[PDB]
Amino acid sequence: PRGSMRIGQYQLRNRLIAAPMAGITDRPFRTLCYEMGAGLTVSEMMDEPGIRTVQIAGSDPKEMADAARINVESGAQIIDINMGCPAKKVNRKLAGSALLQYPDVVKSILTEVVNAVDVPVTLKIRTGWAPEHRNCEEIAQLAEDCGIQALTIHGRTRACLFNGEAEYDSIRAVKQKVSIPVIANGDITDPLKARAVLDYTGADALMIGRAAQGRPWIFREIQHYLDTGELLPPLPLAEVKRLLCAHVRELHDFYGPAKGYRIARKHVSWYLQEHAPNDQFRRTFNAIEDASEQLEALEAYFENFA
Ligand SMILES: Cc1cc2nc3c(=O)[nH]c(=O)nc-3n(C[C@H](O)[C@H](O)[C@H](O)COP(=O)(O)O)c2cc1C
Repeated sequence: PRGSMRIGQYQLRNRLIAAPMAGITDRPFRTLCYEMGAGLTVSEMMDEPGIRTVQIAGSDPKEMADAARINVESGAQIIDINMGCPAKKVNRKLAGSALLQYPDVVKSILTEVVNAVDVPVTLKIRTGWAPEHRNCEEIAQLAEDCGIQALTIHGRTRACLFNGEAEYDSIRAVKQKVSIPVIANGDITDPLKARAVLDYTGADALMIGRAAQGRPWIFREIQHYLDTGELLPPLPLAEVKRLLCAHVRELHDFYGPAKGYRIARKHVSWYLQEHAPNDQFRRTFNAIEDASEQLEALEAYFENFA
């Protein structure tokens, strides 16, 4: 790392960011990601792990600037701007990558949010609105001019949704044009892909989303390879059990055993969706309606491999 990764005055411990994911990234999950190797975790706008990064979404420059102010007063150290989501509505208005079609609304939101807070302001985007409309370099150059201190690019256009494959050509081109740190994002699913994307794009950091849902330990696995060129062995079934059971217990404190078992069901189904999707345990665990039974059924499944 050439002097590590830095967002303003903040130097990150590593070049691995846990992607913001509305509904998924709760305080328990983000904390688990950070404990598992994430250099930074991003949360939703209205006592967190590492540097407190809160992402704001919306379409009105003034409303955006207020959300930035309210969340900094609430403890946010870094404010991020969502200009990436492909079907995001905020206060009934089209936000996210919808904003990428209009560089004038982009210019206005970035200017207003940057001069509202005395905190580093970052931007999360997409290639453009459609494959014919990739304005990636334009939006990156403008973000830098508005005072943005880091830029994340998911390698898909708004139209792409979650289809096909992410591309790193746009990311590579932006990094060569812009002076601010660029974060590569989209389909970074293992350490080898991560190294390949970092090498091709020349990016300052990597952002991983969906691959952390059923494998939160992927952050240390990717960091280890980037650092040493050596792979960490797969986490044995006993260590997985310890981590998943310590997490479901934490999900029974936060929100209580009433709403908790419902969340622990979500977070366990992500692990199950990745390590055993067409399984007998998946259907039976989702049927459970008691918090103590969930922990009992969880250690029952992991003991069959012992
Ligand atoms: C369920 C879900 C929720 C998401 N929510 C947000 C969000 O609130 N803000 C945002 O910028 N991106 C959001 N994303 C985009 C992720 O950051 C996205 O997965 C990442 O940008 C690229 O894909 P990856 O998971 O392969 O890294 C979301 C994605 C998913 C699948």
